[PDB]
Amino acid sequence: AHLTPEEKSAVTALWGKVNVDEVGGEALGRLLVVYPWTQRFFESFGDLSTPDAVMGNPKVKAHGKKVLGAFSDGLAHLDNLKGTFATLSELHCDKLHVDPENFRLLGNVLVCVLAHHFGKEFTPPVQAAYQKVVAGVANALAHKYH
Amino acid sequence: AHLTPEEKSAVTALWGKVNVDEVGGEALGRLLVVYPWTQRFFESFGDLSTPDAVMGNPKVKAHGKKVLGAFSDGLAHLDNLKGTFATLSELHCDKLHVDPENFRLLGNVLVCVLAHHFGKEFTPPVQAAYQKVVAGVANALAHKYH
Amino acid sequence: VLSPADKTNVKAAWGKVGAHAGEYGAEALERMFLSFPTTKTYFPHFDLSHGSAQVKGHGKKVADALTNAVAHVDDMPNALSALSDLHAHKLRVDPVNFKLLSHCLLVTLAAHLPAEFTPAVHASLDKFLASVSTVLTSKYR
Amino acid sequence: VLSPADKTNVKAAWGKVGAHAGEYGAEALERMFLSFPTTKTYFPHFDLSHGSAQVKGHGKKVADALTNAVAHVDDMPNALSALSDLHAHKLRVDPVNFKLLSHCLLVTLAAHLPAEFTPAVHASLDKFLASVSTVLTSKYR
Ligand code: HEM
Ligand code: HEM
Ligand code: HEM
Ligand code: HEM
Repeated sequence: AHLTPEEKSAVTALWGKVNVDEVGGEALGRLLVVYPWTQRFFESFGDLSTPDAVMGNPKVKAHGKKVLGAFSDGLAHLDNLKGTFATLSELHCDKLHVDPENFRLLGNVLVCVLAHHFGKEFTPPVQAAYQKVVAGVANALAHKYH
Repeated sequence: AHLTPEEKSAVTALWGKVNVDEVGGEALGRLLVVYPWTQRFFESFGDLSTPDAVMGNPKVKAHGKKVLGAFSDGLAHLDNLKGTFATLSELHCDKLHVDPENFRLLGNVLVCVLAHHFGKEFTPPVQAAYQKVVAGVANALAHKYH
Repeated sequence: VLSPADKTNVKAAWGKVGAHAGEYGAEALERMFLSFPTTKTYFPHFDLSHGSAQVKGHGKKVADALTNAVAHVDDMPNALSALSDLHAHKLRVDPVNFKLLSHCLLVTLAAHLPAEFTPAVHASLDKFLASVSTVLTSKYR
Repeated sequence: VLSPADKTNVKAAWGKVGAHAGEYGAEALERMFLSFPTTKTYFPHFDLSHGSAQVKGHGKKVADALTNAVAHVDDMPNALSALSDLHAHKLRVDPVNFKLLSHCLLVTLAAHLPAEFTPAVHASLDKFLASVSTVLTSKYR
């Protein structure tokens, strides 16, 4: 990986406390609110007009859960992120046409959400370990683009 | 870096036509003119007051020579850029304190210089190959930062 | 901020482009698609083969927009208003991609204006493209 | 562009920061140094260890400038003029780094303002920091 033992323990520990369903929904909703251009991928999700609409949308909540669950799987294979995300990398490129820059934005919003959710437990060193992961995942997903 | 053989050859071929000293001075001078903040490392070089002064500064030219000479040697090791640039990576971080963003800027200026120098011979596919090389070198030089 | 000297530089270089603006616009796009393949994610509906009418047509519209901006270099916000609306509300291109096309336009100009692509003009064009990019991205949020 | 709702959000959130602005400035720097080690190249002369008074002192200055910016949200360029001069002509920090500190400031705020850090406020703060960043880098070239 990119991560250190101190950093893997850091990552793994915090992740045990995350409610994937809840965090996923928050992370995707915030992406759509903070960087509205990202809404171009979700025209069929319904009302995305205001922050409250975005945040309460069931389809956003559903999708967020899907994304973070896949994200969680990668946490189990921190040593082979590329192998792990190969199929999804190809899917996002070939069928979905998602600019990989979106993976980077989501990673940053996720960090924001963890800090918001965990407060003082989300210390500078823990953040640093999560920044490495998020960058790693984004790189893994962009890997099969062509 | 992800260069097919086709690409390595397109790189090697054009490079054989380069006057390293000349291109080196041009690229460094243009970096200093186009992105003036990069001048921060070179106050001991004297007069950088105008484009003309930069382009004509003997120290700028000598430094460009040195930088492009190392670049040039790296082209012989396209397959092991990281190993080839490891010590230089460490020096740039530990002793010179150079933000790796500067390597990316230089890489882009280098491409503009080659395009200017080669005209029509610098085709879209040839650019694509050099883009990969310049990204590769930048990554190799930033690799040991901590 | 474009200085007076910058505006002079841009008008000079762009002038030289003249009637080739559209062909140069097409070449810059092809250079971008090849060098930065992630940019293709915004053109899945296009035939991106070399010399396709779609790319040539698009390159022309891009070049026309740039000419418009040079013409009204003192009032870009107003001159590119409609285009800034289109990009912000419909196209929704991540802002990172503007820097990639800008670089490819610079390379294209460099390859075609041997005499005019001096360090000073290079600097001015870079700033000009950054300015256009800023205006086109202005209404994103 | 900062909308009236954006200005209100920023003034409310920053209001709550209140006397802690200095502490949060230091924490954001700490987060920055650890998360994005390339940023350390600008402070070779500092003791960057956890608890360093140099970082604490610098944190306070950054925070005070932000407070100044909040107070002068309609007249940022003038309020931040000396600072724009300093970054452009002396410090010469690559513009890329501003986005890294901004993200770290956001994380720091999130970690300290559970209640206030709503999605709407998060969006306003991000726009505000981008605005400050733009101003600070306005005179680079
Ligand atoms: C953390 C990074 C991400 C992961 C792990 C991830 C994972 C997934 C998964 C597991 C699916 C469902 C695949 C299936 O249908 O079998 C999916 C679909 C999708 N993802 Fe991603 N995703 C990520 C980020 C993003 C981002 C940032 C965007 C755009 C902003 C995006 C856009 C989409 C879209 C549009 C779909 C299709 C949903 C539908 O069928 O309506 N994803 N993703
Ligand atoms: C392709 C990218 C680059 C390569 C291959 C490279 C290579 C080198 C080499 C071979 C040296 C001499 C090392 C020694 O003293 O043994 C050097 C020194 C140095 N480089 Fe880099 N360099 C690159 C980019 C840059 C950039 C973009 C900057 C700043 C804008 C920079 C700043 C410096 C400085 C300040 C020195 C010390 C000069 C002196 O002591 O005279 N380099 N570099
Ligand atoms: C200098 C920067 C740019 C300029 C001046 C520009 C200008 C234009 C113009 C004039 C149009 C046509 C509008 C119409 O048909 O009414 C357009 C459309 C479009 N642009 Fe932008 N553009 C720029 C950057 C970008 C970038 C960087 C991308 C993506 C990487 C992009 C993606 C698109 C797309 C997808 C369309 C729609 C094409 C179609 O469906 O025909 N643009 N742009
Ligand atoms: C929101 C963005 C920023 C603000 C408001 C800000 C503000 C300030 C202030 C108020 C000072 C002290 C000026 C004085 O001594 O009179 C300063 C200095 C400095 N800043 Fe910036 N800054 C910002 C971003 C950055 C970034 C991103 C970096 C680099 C990663 C940076 C690097 C420095 C350095 C190296 C100094 C001089 C420190 C010293 O020697 O004590 N700044 N900044």
